[PDB]
Amino acid sequence: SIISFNEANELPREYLEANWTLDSVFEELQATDKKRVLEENREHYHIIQKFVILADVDGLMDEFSEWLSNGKNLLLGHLLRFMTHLLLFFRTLGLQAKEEVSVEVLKTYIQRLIN
Amino acid sequence: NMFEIAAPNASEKTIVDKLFQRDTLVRQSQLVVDWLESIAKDEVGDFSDNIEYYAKSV
Amino acid sequence: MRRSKAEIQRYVENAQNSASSPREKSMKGFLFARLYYEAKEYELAKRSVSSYISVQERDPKAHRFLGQLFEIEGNVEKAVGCYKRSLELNPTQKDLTLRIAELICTLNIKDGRAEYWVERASKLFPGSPEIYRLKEQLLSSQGEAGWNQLFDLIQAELFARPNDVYVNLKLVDLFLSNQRLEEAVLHCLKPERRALRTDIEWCSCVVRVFKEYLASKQGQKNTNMRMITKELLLAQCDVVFLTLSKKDVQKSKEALERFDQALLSVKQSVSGTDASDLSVTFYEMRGHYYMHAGTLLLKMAQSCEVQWKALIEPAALCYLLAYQVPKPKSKPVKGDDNGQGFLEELAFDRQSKSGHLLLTLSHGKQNFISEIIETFANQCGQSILLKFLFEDNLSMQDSFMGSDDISYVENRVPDLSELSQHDNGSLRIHNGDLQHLTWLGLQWHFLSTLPPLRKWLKQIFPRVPQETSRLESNIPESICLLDLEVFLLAVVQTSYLQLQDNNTTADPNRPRCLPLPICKQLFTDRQRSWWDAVYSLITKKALPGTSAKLRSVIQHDLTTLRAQEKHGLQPAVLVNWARGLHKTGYSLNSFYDQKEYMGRCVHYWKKLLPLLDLVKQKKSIPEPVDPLFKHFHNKDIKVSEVKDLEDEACIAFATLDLVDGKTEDAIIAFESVKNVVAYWNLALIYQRKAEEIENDCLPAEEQEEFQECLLKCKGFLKMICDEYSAYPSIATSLPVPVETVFEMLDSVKQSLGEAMDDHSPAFMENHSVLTT
Repeated sequence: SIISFNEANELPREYLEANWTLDSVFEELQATDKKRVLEENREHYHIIQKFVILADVDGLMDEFSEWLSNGKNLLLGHLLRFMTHLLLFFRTLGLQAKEEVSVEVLKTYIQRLIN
Repeated sequence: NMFEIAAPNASEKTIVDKLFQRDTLVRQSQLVVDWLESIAKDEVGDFSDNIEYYAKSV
Repeated sequence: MRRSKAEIQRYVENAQNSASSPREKSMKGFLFARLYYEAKEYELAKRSVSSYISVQERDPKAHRFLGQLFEIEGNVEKAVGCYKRSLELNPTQKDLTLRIAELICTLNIKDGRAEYWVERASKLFPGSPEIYRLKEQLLSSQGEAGWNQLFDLIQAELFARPNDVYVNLKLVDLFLSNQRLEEAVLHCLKPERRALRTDIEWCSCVVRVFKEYLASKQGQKNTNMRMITKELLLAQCDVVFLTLSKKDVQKSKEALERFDQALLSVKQSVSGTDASDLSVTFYEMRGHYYMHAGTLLLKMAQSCEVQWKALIEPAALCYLLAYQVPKPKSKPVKGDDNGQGFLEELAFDRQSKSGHLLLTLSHGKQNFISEIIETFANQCGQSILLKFLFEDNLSMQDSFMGSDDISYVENRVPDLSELSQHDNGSLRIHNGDLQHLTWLGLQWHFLSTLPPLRKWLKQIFPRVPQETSRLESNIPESICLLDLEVFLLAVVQTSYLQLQDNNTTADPNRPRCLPLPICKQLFTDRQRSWWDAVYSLITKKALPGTSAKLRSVIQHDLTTLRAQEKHGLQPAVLVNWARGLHKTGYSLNSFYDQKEYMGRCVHYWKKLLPLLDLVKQKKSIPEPVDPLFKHFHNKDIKVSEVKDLEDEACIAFATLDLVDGKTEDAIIAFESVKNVVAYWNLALIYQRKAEEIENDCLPAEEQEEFQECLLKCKGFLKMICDEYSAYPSIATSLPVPVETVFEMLDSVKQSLGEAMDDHSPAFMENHSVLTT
């Protein structure tokens, strides 16, 4: 927009004519060919952090459905309490989720409470 | 927001501060950067005092 | 840079006088084009951008800027070309793809390129009304299979989102095109349209569909035709109401004529067969038509077509007829209990609206209703109404002003209690509004009385019963009855001031409260938006995402409306608020109620004490935060009333100490200063304890102590009456008028007995009746 005669950073045309966004970060993070990063991008807390950063809803509810289908072989009482509190804070702030996943969260929370 | 001023001036810090209000992407980027810096600072712990147990001089 | 254009051009020339290099000159010209676009110079901006582009086309940002400039100017081909180039240079964007798709759809292209681009845009943006419209256009620009896939897409969109007025209209149009009148009627008779009938277009389309179905099916045959006619009457009433709410006299008259011919066609079948809920529906629809005719008359009087001196009587007659229309009857046949309940609620709402409008037309006086009943309620008035409405367009047998159901008004005046009982059932259709709240408040205030809006509040929002005594208000959801009453008082005062200011521009024959449809703005936009946000947060009308801002606004407004200890308000305004609170509270007499009211009074006096000390040294009080009051003649600075306010505060503190247990301080403050508030509170406490004692079985000693307490209360009331008769200032000093004291004396005389009192009185009933 002003002057371009001396390239301070040696970036070719493939990098000069490309507007980077936010999804490319997750794209390259999932495309990481390293086995360590590939295993870290498939656990629980890493994907939770990624979904919290991306503020997604479709993939988030899909992964929650897969978690509910798998069962309680990953979540615990403190995890369920934190998830319920986060959902309550999100509902108090703005937007909401689905009635099915909401009643499932509520029934799992009260089951853990009575346990 | 609203844009009306686009003439540049001296010192690129002013242009950076003006562009900071033009897009929130770099805003949350630098926010996450500062958050990671604070995470590293909290994870370092009492290393400043642990150094004194073996800091040299000569 | 719009401003300093001379300096901008000077800087540009100074930079060009020393600039060099082809690429540097090109980017400098691009910067100059951006500056020209900012300073509104589209021609020069486009010229410079084209000059920069000709020197090796590059930069996706420059490409999309050139595309936007071409779209602003008027080159669709170059615009879509630059958009496509920018989208191909950028790593798969969304806004550029949507713009390209919408441009191709506006240019109308039915090719694989357009199909793929629209599919990509729909995959990038889920739903989207523009995307749905483009898909509908593409599916309709085909043939039979195109119509089939368009109907399938419409059904899918309706199943995904039911609250879709555009989808409903498209489905109705497709049904009308494919001659699916039965399917259109089935889709229209759904009970989920209560939230979609808020628009005039949907209701008009429903009316047209029902009229087409009736014209296609000729007469009736089963109960389906009766239900269709009832739904058509409801939709037509909604159409007339929405046209009255809007600003279009021609559309209002057209809707009134449509409702008239619909009522005529419905009565033509009512007089034949099918005698059930159809008669009640026709009665309620005729009442609503009379109400709408009166509303249209008032609207044209406001728009200045016929003077008010010739319209204050036809509108009053219309309201009287709508109020005295035959009452709904119990018709539980055909299994329509919910329908009968809805018809009864609509009849009650129409009765309440007619009574309120008649009271506003009569203003403070009540003889106008009797005058209209005994004079204008005749065939001459009916003919005058017909001439003012339809003139000579329709006939006597076709219209209702002159023929068909005439002479049915009962000799009675709609009382405030009847109006409240009607509103209790009226507040169930579409809830209430701030306009109607101010209407009821002004109607109850212009008669030296208080509005008993507790039942109305419990009906509209069933939460938090009874006025509570709190120290702060920061809950936007659960609103307090006392705060709502204070807000209603403030809005009523603001509306009265607005009416007094606007009455100097029109005729004084206008009603005190303008109707809600034809006038929705009669106060402050701040409180209007506050009430709108409150109603949205209550009835879930706001969109999922806009709630925190409304809650913060309500919290910031209530903490200033309820006042604090030191904020910057005025002592006169605080005294007026306290007087209004006392007037609204002293009507309900109870132990805990009086305790909470005394606590609230003590809190108000403690908050006013830091502000009352500034008046002793003559200090100027700044203007308050809420601009709901004017500083002309209603609000001023207290001069010699500071001593009276301090005496009232001391009396309140003494009464609180006597209620608690500080009898020494109570008698000390009583010997210091004396007033009538302490005597009134003592009499109220004595009557309350006497009633609590009488609630149980009483032998001789308990009966004699009850008689002694009654005699003490009667002596206190006699002293109050003597003080009021010695000088006519007690009704102006105390927050409650002399009517409250008279009612208290009457209740005491009734509770004393009739001819069996063990203790003979020693006073004479002044300005009251003799019961014992």
